This record gives sequence, C-alpha cells and structure tokens, in this order.
Amino acid sequence: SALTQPPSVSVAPGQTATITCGGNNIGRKRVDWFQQKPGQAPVLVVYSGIPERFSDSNSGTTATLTISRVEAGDEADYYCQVWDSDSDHVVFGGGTKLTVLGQPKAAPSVTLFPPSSEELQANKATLVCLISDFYPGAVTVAWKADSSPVKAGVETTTPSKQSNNKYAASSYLSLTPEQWKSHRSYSCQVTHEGSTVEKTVAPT
Amino acid sequence: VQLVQSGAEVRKPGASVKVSCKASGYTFTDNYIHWVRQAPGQGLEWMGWIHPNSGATKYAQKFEGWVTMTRDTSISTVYMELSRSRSDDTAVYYCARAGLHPTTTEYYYYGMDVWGQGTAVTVSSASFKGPSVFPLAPAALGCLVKDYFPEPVTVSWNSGALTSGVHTFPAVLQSSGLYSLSSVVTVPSSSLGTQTYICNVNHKPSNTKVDKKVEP
Repeated sequence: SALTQPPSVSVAPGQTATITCGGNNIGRKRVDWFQQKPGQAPVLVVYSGIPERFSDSNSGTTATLTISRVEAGDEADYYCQVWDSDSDHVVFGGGTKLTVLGQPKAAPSVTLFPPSSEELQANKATLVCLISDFYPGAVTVAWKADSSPVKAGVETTTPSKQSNNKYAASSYLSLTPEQWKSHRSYSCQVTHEGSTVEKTVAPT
Repeated sequence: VQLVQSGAEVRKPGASVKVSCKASGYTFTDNYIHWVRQAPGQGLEWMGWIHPNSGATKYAQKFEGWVTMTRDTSISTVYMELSRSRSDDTAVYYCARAGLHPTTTEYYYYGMDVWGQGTAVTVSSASFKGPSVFPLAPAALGCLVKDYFPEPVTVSWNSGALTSGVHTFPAVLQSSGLYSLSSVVTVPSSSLGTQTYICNVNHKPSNTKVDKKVEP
C-alpha cells in the first residue's frame, strides 16, 4: 500500500529522463502522473506520427514514466498515484525533483553589511551576509569572528532560485551589541563547490 | 473548466480554517472531488474525496475525526474545514476533480484532471508584528526589514522609480517565529550624494509601511 519514487534525477537537455514509481500488483492499475512546477499547482500529465515527448508506461511491478527530448520547461517534481481498491486509499508518490543541468556554473557574489547604527540604539545587533547569483545550490556558509568561528545565532536561508535563473540565499548572525564592539573584525566564510569567498567588516 | 479555491489563510493554533473550492464549467454532480494536501516543501498527501451529488465523505487514515468536508451544490462549491487547527497543519491545501475517464474497464477510478489554485494556509503560534526597517550603509546599498509576521512584505525602491539593481531577498524565519528579509540595490559609486534612495517596505497585515532612507 505504498509507492516508491526516487528523490532526485538530473538529466541533460534533449536527452531521456526515466522516472520510476515502484509498487506491487500494480499491473491492473493505471498509474496517473503529475507535474508540479515550483509554486504552481500540479498539472496532470496527459499522453513518425504526432511526436510525443511523454510516454506513460507500466510493466506489472514498476511503472516508469519516460521523458524524451528533455526541455528546460520540464524541470519540476513528478508524482504518481493509484487507487488502492483493497484499502480504499489514493496513494501518492514521494515526488522526483527533475533537475535540468544545462546551465553552467557561476561563482557567487557576496555582499556583507555591518549592524545598522539604529540597530545598536535599540541594544540589539544583526549582521547580514548576502550571497547572490550563485550556482548550482551549494552555499555552505560559515561565520568567523576575530579569527575564530562563531556559530551562536547564525541563521541562513535555504537556497531559492531567482528571476535570472541563478540561485541566491542569505544568512543572518544576531549578536549582542557589547560583543559586536569587542572583537576586531567579522567575516562570512561562504564556501561554494570547494571555492570560498569571504568579506570582512569591522566596528567603525 | 477551472477550480477556484479560497484566499490565503493565516491562523493561530486553536482557530479553524475553511478552504472553499468552487467548480465552474461542468455539471456539478458529475464526478468526485478530492483534497490533496501538500506540506511545506514536501510531497503530496491524500486527505479524501466528497461526491457533491450524494454528499458522502471518505477520509484518509490520519485525517479522520478532525477534517470535515462539506458540499453546497447551490453555489456549486466544496469545502474542507479543520476545526481546532495545530502548528503542524501549516501547509498548502489543494482541491482536485476526478475528471480523467478510465482507459480500461478493470480499474474504474476517475483520475484527477482539474486542480485548484492552492490556498496557502499558515498556522503558527506567533502574533502579528510590524517590520522594523533599518538602513544598511555602503558599490551596493541595502535595507533590512527585521522581525515581522505574517508574510509578505513588499519592498521596492524610490516608490517604483528604481528597478535596475534591486534584489529583494527571501525571508529567513527565525527561531522566535518572526521573519526577516533584506533588500539590496547596487547603485553606481559616483551617484552617492547626488541621489536619495528610500526603502519602500510596506506590510499590509500589520498596517505598517515605512519609507526609510539609506544614507552613508
């Protein structure tokens, strides 16, 4: 009474993507397939001659949707469902994050701002590390202060894509004002694909 | 045929939410209507269906007892309220219609073909708060809207005059339950002192809009 679906799948454009939905005794059942582009509601997929990119195929044990000639507009999550006549549950799949790796790498530009002067009048401090125009998505961010890493209060965003179709994220480091004026300098050690960019600020 | 759900919902634990699904373009009593629920950044999960003609209810295993699915027929709409919500019920709820007709006589279950917009319901124990906007001095400028709820704050620069380098970021929800976001706009270094930039953070739910200025 369960359906297995792989978590991630990466396919180059124009190639062939093969998503699997593993069940049991699913030969008689016809598994519907869905496509949920991020944000929007999932749209039910519907299948020389008339060329067909999507082909819904089932084979008794594991039914696999095959995407042919992968386009950039196919990058989305794909789900499978079926009616369990035995238990009367419509069982959804885990969803497969189809990632189209056609875009090339791009080093992340990092912008860092110190605590605002008006912040400190409220007896609170908040630094801000801004990583923009990164790619693909790895942005391990580490906070070092006065030549020592600071992990207390560091809060970082989960990466989310942007209008330019490059992924950008942000990281905040709440601090006490007396501590912020004590140290000599701070740094946002952001690591990306093995390469690390670092910006430094100081209490002026 | 298109389905229209209710507006976005933001309620504290203990308050009830009601998501209405309106159906237009077919004989309302024709086919079933299911209610798939999507958690924040997770997979779809079934909640159950309701036949608008007979009015019967078939609930999922973990959604029984606290989820009541009604029907109206007169207004041709379907509901799915959850009395006494909880902090783990924050999710985007979807209604769907079983419009797909079976391709075989062996498995006569109509598949979901028409899907609603998706009413993003947010349930959390935090109280409403207004964003305190601070200026981020410098090339790149910046702004900081700190500790606010509920989403969204709409940030633009110079009352819409500037769109070149603005990159208002995504909010980073803190442990306290209050969101926080920043907006940066790269302006030429020669212009500082010859141009005034103003954050236009506007937060409708807290009725707080402030046009704070970024200055060196």
